[PDB]
Amino acid sequence: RFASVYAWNRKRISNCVADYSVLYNLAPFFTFKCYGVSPTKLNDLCFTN
Amino acid sequence: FSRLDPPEAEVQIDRLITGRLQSLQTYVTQQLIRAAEIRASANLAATKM
Repeated sequence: RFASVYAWNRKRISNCVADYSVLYNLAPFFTFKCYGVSPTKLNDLCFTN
Repeated sequence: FSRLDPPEAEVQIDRLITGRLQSLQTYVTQQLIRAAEIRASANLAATKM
């Protein structure tokens, strides 16, 4: 179940190892447009929050 | 270059390099005028000596 668009939810994620190769193995995606960073170099950075 | 896609990266550094390029161009542009001023002072100093 996902939250409705009028009252959505947050989920604070911290203190792990983030791998984004598991993201592409879900479905044929409608879009993957990204603004600040690149999808290919996502697995070579460390994030504050 | 650790975070951007190779299609957008040369556009971004294209918009980044030319600012410092014109900065160095303006630096040498004032340097030529300053060198001309001290040259005009140095010819007067040589005439006085």
